[PDB]
Amino acid sequence: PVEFSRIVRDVERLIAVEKYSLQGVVDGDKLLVVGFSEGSVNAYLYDGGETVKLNREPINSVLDPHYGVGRVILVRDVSKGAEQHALFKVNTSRPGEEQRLEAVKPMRILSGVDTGEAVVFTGATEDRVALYALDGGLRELARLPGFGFVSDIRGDLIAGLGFFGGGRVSLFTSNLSSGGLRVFDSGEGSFSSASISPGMKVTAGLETAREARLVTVDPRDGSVEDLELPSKDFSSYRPTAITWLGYLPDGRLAVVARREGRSAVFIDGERVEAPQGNHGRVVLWRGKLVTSHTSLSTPPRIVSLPSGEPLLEGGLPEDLRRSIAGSRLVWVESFDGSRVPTYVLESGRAPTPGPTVVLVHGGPFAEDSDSWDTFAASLAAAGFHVVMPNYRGSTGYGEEWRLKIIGDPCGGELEDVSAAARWARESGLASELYIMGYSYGGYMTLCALTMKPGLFKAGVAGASVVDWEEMYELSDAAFRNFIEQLTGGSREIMRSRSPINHVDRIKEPLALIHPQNASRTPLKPLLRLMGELLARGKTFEAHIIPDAGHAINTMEDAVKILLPAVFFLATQRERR
Amino acid sequence: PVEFSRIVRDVERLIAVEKYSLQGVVDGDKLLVVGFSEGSVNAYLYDGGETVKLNREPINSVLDPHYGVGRVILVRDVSKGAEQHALFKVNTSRPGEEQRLEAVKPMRILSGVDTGEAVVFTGATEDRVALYALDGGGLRELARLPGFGFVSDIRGDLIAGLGFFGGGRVSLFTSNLSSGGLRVFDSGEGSFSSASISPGMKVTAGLETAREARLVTVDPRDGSVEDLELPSKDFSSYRPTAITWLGYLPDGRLAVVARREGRSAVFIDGERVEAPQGNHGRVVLWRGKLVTSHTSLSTPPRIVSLPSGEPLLEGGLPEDLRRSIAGSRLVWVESFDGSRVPTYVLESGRAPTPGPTVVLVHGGPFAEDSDSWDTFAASLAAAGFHVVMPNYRGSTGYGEEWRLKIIGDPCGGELEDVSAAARWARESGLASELYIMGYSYGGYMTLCALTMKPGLFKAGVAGASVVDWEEMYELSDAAFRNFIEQLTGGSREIMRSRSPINHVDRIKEPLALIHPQNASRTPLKPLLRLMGELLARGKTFEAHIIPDAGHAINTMEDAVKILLPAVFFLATQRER
Ligand SMILES: [Cl-]
Repeated sequence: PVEFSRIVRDVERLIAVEKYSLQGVVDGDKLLVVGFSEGSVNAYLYDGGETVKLNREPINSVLDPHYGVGRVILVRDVSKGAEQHALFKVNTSRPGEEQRLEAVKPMRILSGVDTGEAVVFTGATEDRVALYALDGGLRELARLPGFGFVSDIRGDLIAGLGFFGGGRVSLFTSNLSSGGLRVFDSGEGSFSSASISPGMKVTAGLETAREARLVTVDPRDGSVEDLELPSKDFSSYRPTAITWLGYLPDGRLAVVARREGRSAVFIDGERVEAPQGNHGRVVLWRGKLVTSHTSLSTPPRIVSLPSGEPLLEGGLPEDLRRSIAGSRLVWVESFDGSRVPTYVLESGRAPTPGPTVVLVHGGPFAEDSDSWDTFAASLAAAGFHVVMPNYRGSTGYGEEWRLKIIGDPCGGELEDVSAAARWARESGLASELYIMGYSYGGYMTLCALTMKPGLFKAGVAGASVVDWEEMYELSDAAFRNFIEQLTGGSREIMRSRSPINHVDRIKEPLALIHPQNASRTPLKPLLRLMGELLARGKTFEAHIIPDAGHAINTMEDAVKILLPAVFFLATQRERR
Repeated sequence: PVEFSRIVRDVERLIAVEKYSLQGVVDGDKLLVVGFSEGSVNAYLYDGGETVKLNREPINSVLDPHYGVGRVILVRDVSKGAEQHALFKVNTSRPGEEQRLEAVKPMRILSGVDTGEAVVFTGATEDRVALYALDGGGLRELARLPGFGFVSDIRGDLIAGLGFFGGGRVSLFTSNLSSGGLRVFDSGEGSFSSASISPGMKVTAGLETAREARLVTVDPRDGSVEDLELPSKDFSSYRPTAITWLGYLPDGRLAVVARREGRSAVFIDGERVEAPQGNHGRVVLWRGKLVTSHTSLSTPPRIVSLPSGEPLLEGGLPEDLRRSIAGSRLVWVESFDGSRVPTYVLESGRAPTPGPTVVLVHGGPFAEDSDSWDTFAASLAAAGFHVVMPNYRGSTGYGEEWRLKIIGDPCGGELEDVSAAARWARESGLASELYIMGYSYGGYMTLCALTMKPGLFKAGVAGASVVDWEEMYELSDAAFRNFIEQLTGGSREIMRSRSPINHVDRIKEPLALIHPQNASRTPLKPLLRLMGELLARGKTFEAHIIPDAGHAINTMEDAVKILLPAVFFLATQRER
């Protein structure tokens, strides 16, 4: 008999843990860290093993400080839950006292750095996106041709990143005193990060269709060339993504790069030991390195390097923490000999072999990595091993692997998902196999239960795609484009790869979780799918909920969209 | 912000409390009680202080013992909840040791009584219902019955019982233990409800009518009936409408438990004995004193000593939860036509006065809200809601006239009654906000109220609701179709105009639908169409469609499926 209250209690703890993020170093060597709990945000000083809350009421975020500045600039929603924001200054010697910056009209704050003498940010208004600087008074440094974000300032030079068309992130620069704008593209791909050398070049991370590298950009003559670093651990790591980079007050370049779902920290190209997982920015604090850290078993936290010992971390009970027994990355051989990179979270509450869920990510253009995942942790806590396959279409493994999905939905990617199920059983992890996913994952659950009955014992399909053909006609102009690219632009492909048209072949119980009022995950198709299931003798359950929303941060969100899935699987587990 | 885990925890305690029932006196003057917890049944000797568990693995029930027998006959499902039972003997001197009564083929055991020497019972096989006897000489069919039948008492060779032998009433039957046969008597006034055999070997039965109930003696030889005069007149003055149970105690005095207006009363030889307010079960003489079982809207079933009302056996609820369910009373609500609607109220110790109140409408419609333990009402009170339970016209328990007013007027008079109770809630100063919630005919009432009377309730929960009468006929079985034509007068104008699917436009409040996926008498197709109408007409709702909803809530799983969605939804509306 399922332990309903124990599951709810555990899920709540998992939702409620403080998660931390690192923002910089202010005042007299204090960490500026942001703390989240159920997506309520607050800003804190950390030094000498104590914290002090900077804000009063919750905020949205904080603008990046230069090292040492004696104030923090809070960013907060003007009306309740809206896209509009106000800016509020807090002196780090007077924590809790907020002065609104009346010179900023309410607007959508996109990014910002505070030099201590000027606050430079990007915002979007009814009509436009701009680069502002505030001190003098307010000032428009440049109108931007699209959403854009400030990466760093040094002296007068300002460096940033922008979605200015072409399908790729451009680098831009401005000047603090003379304003103006200058945009740099890379044919190869996208700029992902930027910081300004002491020699007044812009060091940037360039992601490509294969591997990432560091370029140097001379802002005055437009010239680019590759940056060679004294130590070569960085080029030898062969990264596919560059999360963040920045020059430290001593002059050294800190870089955090990624490969295969995890990241690594470099200083002037030299690797520095960090706990396994994913990292955020790196700062120099009291002479040592500090960074944030997350993983499939660790909510986001602030650790020191290279000991990896935490400074600030959320609390979980030890049984519950033991229930998440370890995660490895494994490469699963699929139908065509391609290897599917797949994260596995083993559960401390299941035997080996034991109950396993293939938890299929959404998108499809997204990535299962070694980062904290509420769903995965909740399943582990409920006695399920969790298998997370990066099916073709996923991001994080190069452009080639992402593009194989184009024109073959419910084709190659499904074989990948399937290959992971099979690997689960054959390695002797899995005794029983279940499938569960939201968005494109829901679609995969529906495809698997129709195109491959007998593989999974039951499935959970949330926010699933049901019929591609129908979904176009009841869709907006932008999403419609998306659907035609993904389907090659053919009715035979949209019809044959929609699982509503294959409902007859189902032989396993299905759980449907769906929003009642999302325009891009529409209800009318689901109604029809339920009609087909009823009319054809198939057994299922359904939960239709308003304001499903985007992600899960609060316990309410979990009760609506996560607990039905976990309860259904726990119940099926006793039907063996 | 809703306290989800506190609700789940409270509800689980409420589902899990041992609920007691009294069966008889066995052994050396020990009580035989059966205990229910999470739909698990066990049998116990109580003899002052500690209980002793007679069975091993759970059971389904026990057959009724004569005073003093030194054994107990357990009845248990032989298969996985098929209605296939075997009988098991336990000597009272040696609890936990079972001997299976192998002479009896597995069959549906409907009832039994054990004299110490013979075990006499009825059961239902593939083809028939019979009356069996089992002694040292083997098993014998005494009589095959014309319908479902139940043994009530034995004395010497004379067996009395009760049976659904047609004519839309319950008949009295007798047999002989030695020579079998069958005799069947019935009344043009109504139904027999209970039987016991007098010292002189006449059958005393309780006869329920279109109005008031009375005690009769039947001479099983002439078929001659007459009224039983008792020596105290309390019983006739009490003017009962139902007789739950009656029995002759070892001293020859007649105990009778009788009901009027949602509550019952104990009588010994006509004389009323003081008892805790609510409803009571059988009555016995234990160690020279009176003992009976007791339940109310604020007390789970328990064993109590009379006349003090001190509890002998009773389940522990924690103190906070205990206080949340703060007392019930009965009130008479004036309705649209001057008729008074008898209405139970359970106030919450977690609500102010005035405060959030749910009008919790009973199913049926031929059923009754009495002062008896109700998991739904108790959960709502635990979650901070006052609960109003109105016996709308159509209800049973208040005479045949009040039950028949619903015939040909669904979503008519009865709805005004439900509505009247809402209004009384506010006007008396109980309610600050009003909600409606019901299952079966109660779901229909929620749907009717939200369409025919928007602005009255702030939100509603409609579970297992009737949606469209017209459609429900065409997809219903022969017996249920009859029911629908009676209830609707046999007119298409009435079936169409009183189905709330046809009035979906007038809804202005949030609706929660809970519904089974695979119940043939609460079919899904209509609900799917109702959702279509709500989507297509801008209306906001949630829905939960669950397989195997089943009939009642006994296990925590049942509550998770069908109760928690309601409570959670109502708690959320209470903040918005
Ligand atoms: Cl804190």
